[PDB]
Amino acid sequence: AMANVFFNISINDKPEGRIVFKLYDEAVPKTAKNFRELATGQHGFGYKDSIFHRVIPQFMLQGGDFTRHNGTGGKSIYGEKFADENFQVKHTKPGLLSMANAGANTNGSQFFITTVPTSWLDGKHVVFGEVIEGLDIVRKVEGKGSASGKTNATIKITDCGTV
Amino acid sequence: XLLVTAGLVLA
Repeated sequence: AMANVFFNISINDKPEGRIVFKLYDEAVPKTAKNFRELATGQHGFGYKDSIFHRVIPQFMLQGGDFTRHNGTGGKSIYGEKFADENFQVKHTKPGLLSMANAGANTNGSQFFITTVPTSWLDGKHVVFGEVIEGLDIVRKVEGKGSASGKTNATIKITDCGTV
Repeated sequence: XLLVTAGLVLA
């Protein structure tokens, strides 16, 4: 209910190191719990071995689709979707974690990490944590993306959990 | 445009 979360990242199977996130449990406890417990894999499934399937330079890294690995899947610890908890935290800076969705109250497991302020998403996507180590890895992954979001290397979460 | 959608990807 409070430990920071890590992802180890590889790019075409080359380990690039660890990203660490602080989650905003005091602002969005239900959303933060979902991401943390998908990272620990405590329910038997989650982010370990998943990929970032859509990476757009000067915008964000999108991942978390551990069922279909293409944006059409993912599921939360509460079921296939759960409500938007609130929108109090805004997309003010690089390195923010926020939930991807398919309209109101369709949160599952997919998330993005911003590389710029994305204020136009305020009030529509729930922001729930921030990178505190490894923003350099985020920028390296970002460079493997493209305007369409297609990556030119496989970006994998090889391990994840709490620190 | 700049969107983060789960399956209907929009401009």
